[PDB]
Amino acid sequence: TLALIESAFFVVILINVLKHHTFWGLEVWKWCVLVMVIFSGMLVTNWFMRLIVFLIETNFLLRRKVLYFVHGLK
Repeated sequence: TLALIESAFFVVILINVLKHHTFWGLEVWKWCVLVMVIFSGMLVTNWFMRLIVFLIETNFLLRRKVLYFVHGLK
């Protein structure tokens, strides 16, 4: 799907001469890294949320209301 293609592209995306290039008065490598981080922020947040949900499931907490609120506000 569209999400899978974006995730694969981000994974694929993730040399002194190459980094020496300057764009708009800034390092080309730094700009590319920032762009990749911005693009993959959604995937990183989704992975973190999944990990948190998995940890909570294995946790000793058993409050249905608290669990429901956490699921809603995740």
